[PDB]
Amino acid sequence: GRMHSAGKGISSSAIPYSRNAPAWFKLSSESVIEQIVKYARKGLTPSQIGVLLRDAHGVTQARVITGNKIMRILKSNGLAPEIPEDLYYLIKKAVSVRKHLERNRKDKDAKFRLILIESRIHRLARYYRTVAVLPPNWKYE
Amino acid sequence: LSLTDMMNVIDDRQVIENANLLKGKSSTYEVPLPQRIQQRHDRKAAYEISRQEVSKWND
Amino acid sequence: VQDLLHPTAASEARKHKLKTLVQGPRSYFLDVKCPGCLNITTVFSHAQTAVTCESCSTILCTPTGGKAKLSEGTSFRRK
Amino acid sequence: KLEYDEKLKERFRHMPEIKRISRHRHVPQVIKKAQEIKNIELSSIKRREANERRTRKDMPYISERKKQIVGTVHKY
Amino acid sequence: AKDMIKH
Amino acid sequence: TRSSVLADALNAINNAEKTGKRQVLIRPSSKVIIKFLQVMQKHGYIGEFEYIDDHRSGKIVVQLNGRLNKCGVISPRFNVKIGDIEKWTANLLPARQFGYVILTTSAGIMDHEEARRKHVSGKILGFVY
Amino acid sequence: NLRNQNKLSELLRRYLLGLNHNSDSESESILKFCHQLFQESEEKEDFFLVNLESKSYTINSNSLLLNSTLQKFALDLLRNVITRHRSFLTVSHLEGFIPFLRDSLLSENEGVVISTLRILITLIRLDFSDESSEIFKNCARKVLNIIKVSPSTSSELCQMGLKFLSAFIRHTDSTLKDTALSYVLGRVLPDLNEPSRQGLAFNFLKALVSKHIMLPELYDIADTTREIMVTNHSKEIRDVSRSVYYQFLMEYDQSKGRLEKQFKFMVDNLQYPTESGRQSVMELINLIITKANPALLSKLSSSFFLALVNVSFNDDAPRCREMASVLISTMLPKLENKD
Amino acid sequence: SAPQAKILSQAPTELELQVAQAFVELENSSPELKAELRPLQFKSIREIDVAGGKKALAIFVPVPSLAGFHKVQTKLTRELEKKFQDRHVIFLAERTLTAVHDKILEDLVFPTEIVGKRVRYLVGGNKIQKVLLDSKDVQQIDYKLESFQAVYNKLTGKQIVFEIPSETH
Amino acid sequence: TREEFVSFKAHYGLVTGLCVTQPRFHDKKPDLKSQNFMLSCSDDKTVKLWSINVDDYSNKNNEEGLIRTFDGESAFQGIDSHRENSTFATGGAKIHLWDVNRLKPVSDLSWGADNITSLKFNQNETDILASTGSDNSIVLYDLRTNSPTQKIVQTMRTNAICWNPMEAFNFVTANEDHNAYYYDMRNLSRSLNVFKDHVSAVMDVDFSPTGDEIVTGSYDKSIRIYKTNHGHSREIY
Ligand SMILES: [Mg+2]
Ligand SMILES: [Zn+2]
Repeated sequence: GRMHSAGKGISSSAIPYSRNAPAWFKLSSESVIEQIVKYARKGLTPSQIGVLLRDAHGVTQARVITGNKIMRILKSNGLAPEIPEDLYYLIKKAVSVRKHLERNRKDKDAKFRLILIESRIHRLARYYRTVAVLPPNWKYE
Repeated sequence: LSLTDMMNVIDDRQVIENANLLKGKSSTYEVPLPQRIQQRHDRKAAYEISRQEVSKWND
Repeated sequence: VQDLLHPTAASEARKHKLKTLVQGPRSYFLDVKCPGCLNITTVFSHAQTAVTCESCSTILCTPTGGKAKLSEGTSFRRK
Repeated sequence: KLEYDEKLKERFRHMPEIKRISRHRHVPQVIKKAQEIKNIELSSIKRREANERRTRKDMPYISERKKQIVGTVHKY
Repeated sequence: AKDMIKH
Repeated sequence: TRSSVLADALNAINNAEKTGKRQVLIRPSSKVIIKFLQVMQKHGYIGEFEYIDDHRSGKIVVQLNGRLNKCGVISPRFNVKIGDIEKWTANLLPARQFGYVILTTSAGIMDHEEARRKHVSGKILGFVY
Repeated sequence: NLRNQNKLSELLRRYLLGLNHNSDSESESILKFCHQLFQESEEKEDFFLVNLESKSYTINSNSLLLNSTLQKFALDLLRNVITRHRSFLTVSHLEGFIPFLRDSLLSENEGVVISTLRILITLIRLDFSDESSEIFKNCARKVLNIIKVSPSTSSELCQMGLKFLSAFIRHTDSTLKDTALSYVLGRVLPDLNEPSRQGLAFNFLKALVSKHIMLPELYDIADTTREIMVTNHSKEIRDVSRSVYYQFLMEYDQSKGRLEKQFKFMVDNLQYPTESGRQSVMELINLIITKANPALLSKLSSSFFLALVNVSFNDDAPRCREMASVLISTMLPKLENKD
Repeated sequence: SAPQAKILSQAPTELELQVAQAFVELENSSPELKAELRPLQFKSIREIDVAGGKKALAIFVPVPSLAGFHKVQTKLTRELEKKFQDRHVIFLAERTLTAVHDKILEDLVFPTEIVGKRVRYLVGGNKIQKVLLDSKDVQQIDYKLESFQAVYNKLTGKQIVFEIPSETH
Repeated sequence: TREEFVSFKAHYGLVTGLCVTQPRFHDKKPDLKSQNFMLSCSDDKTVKLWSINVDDYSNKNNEEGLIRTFDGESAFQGIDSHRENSTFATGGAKIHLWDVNRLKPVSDLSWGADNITSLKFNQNETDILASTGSDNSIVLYDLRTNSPTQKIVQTMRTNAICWNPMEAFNFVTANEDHNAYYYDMRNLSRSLNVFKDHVSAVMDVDFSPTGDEIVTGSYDKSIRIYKTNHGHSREIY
């Protein structure tokens, strides 16, 4: 099922059936909001924000506890990324792979992986352009 | 304040015997249970009855 | 054999998380009492971070491949 | 004679040769192969059941008769 | 009782 | 190339029927799949089937009684006029009166005979016999 | 199909209501119309011929259904006319319909039979000739033949069966054998646990107590209805249950030990938790106070007082406190000087 | 506090007045629970009959306050049950139809939760709709299943069957 | 003679149940000597009572065909008749107790909303009735009592039930987990015996009238005969 690979793995998260907050959860919805903005101000991404809240504060899901996703909560308070997170990391990996290539000019394998990452960016970059999340003039490098 | 407290305040023992009914075990009927619980008991009581009848065939 | 519609509770326990009739998480949440201060903090079973006491800045759990290994001396309950 | 034979057969039902012939039937191919697979499954489960028991402290014994019952309304 | 009501 | 959910469900039912399995699990579900299965149930090609809700597409469990010879989806969902129905059936089914052609029409999803009764037509969805 | 029949049973029911406000119901021609409706209700050849149909016709007979529906219409129409217009309720007019009533009473459908029971109760008062009086006696037997087979008395046909049985004993001089009455109370008492469908059964119980019929099973029935008086939520059941129990307690013989228990029950039900349950109890308190012997009040006087003040003194429902004072208010003047 | 303060409705019914009197009484008795019992207010009351013959008190409430009710719902509901016995108290918010109907079902099953939902299609064409509940408070809900079904039929006009898996009933 | 007395196109849909009875009309006594009657139920939501002419006796020398039809709200799936009297029970979305002389169901029995797939009256204690549900359950009823009595939930659905002719309180169940289970009514916690030879679903079961054997029909294209005191078939047809 993997793209650019022969793997067929199925590891993933299984969201619980019920869609309300847990009974044991006894923290105000507002206090979660200020925790979210504090972390995003510090420089954490929404994915990393979710991990910290779930691990140490009992926030099973931001949507479930607060009624809105981490993305929407941050945008409501003036915090939203310049580019989508998944595209941000894919560009960051592409730069690192490129940076390795100048120093090592005989690494034909790294040349191959750069195709897969760059081609992945185009497909993702195409999608956001259609939805108007990313401005149409946006080109990769 | 229960009824017995009020009735005892007379402290006469000839007034007391006049109210012959007020002395004795409580006879207020208990509130009816939910129908499912009552029906569940009924089926159990039937099962005892049904078991007794067929057990005649045991010999 | 097995009734796909009314599977045994024991059987569903053995199945994979995604392969049950209604997939649901097997993880859970704990009350871990800090040794230093005796305060209580919520810790995810499969936590991916070294959860630290906010008051003590003391390590409670350590991330591993699966379940988080609680640091020695931190007593705990299932919540 | 026929009444004589049937008491004769039940008396010696336990001998090897008589068991071989008496229980021999020609079942269709699909049923025969299904039984062979069903046999291999039962042995594997029992072996795993036996191996499992060497190391688990509390493993109750469930009779074959009581396995199929999930529960009864009126308990006794 | 089934019989009595017949009568 | 992935296959439509309806085609996947119908293929799963066919395989479970041929292999001798007495009940099949279908995922994902759909309203159209439910209408199709209700038609097949009404004409007796299957027994009881239940829908399970997952907060997702949902799942279906269909009991099978061994009577289903074959069911399938026909594409492209070409329009068929009412008077035309007859020939299509004769061409797409084993014999004249054996099996039903299912049509999605202005009045819903229905077998060809009941569509004739209502004098309503539309695109064709699939066949069951 | 059954769904369609229920629709038709609705549409027909509307027509009958329309006839009620129609003028022709006032004329005697309607009677003849119903009378009409009653009596309207009651090889080598094939070796040559080419056969092109592989489908076979499926056997079904709705002709019986048609007859029952029309017959059901007749009885429903007839009962409406005679009740609304008294003048038609006469033996001379309705003599012709008696041979139909005997036929319908045997009908397999119970919807038609229930209507047959409805009409017969209307005509129970009406005098009839020798041949036309036997039907009331036969119907009395037939309803037993329903309570004969019927598993549970809480059925529409059984419930109406008790209705005709009640009017049978109330009005017709002939009365059934005590054993038959004894059994029927037997069948009613179990189903009495769920009084919501036993309203007609209650009225039949009321009929017996009016005539003062002595049976062992009435005493047990009195025990059960008393519980229903205080426990059942429904107001209507609590009313009728109170009346029959109230009539039972005053009239039949009871041992003095039993009497104290009955009034002992009544007072502790005053402390019943629910407001409605105790409210019905004051209704029985009020009936004893308003209508009872001075001695019975005097034996029971000081007791009723201290129980009423308790409810007035402390009770969650404000209304019950007020009533208990009212019961005390009307109870005090009637007391003797000693009490 | 007067009962009319609790009753958001301008014209309070006698039942609304009585229950609001009970609310203010629990406020006065409460030493600190009053703090949350005071802000909480309801829109309406509806008394609806059950198959068993009892009645159910559907207290219609605003959603943002319905949150606060759920915070305190268990204690308050027990007190209301004690003061109004023979009646089942339930807190419902007044509110696409599928979403709301699901939300009314959620509020009905509160404090218990729906483990799942299942719809069975018989041969003749009938449909049996079914909700599987958790066993958190199995006994108390077991006494109230008919009440839940009657309430849901009364409000949503749909037939629904409640079961508690993990138990035979 | 291996020939058909009659053939009736009874139902528009599938015949989901059939039983042979001797009805007892209250006002008429049918000629059981010259006629035999059978009840049919189908998913067209009807139950039809038929009369068949037979030649067992030559004491005479008709009215051959449909006699009475019962309309029902829901589709029927199983029908069986009380032996002592004329009452019979039908299993659809609800298990109903009909009396032959009433066009609507006389009494309604059901543990809950779950539908009933089959049923079978007892042969000696005629007042006891057993049924099976799509919820993998076996419910026991008592007509003397007119309410359901006992229920057990099994790991898989049971397709057919039969009572032992010689032991009134014993019955066997055709189960869908490749097994037939022999139960004792009074104590249903434990099964008396288990039969394991089948390799697919067991769809029907019946006792010999001698009570010492059972036969089980299966989806695996075979018929097996078991001894009641042994847990394995002695034959495969
Ligand atoms: Mg990956
Ligand atoms: Zn600490």
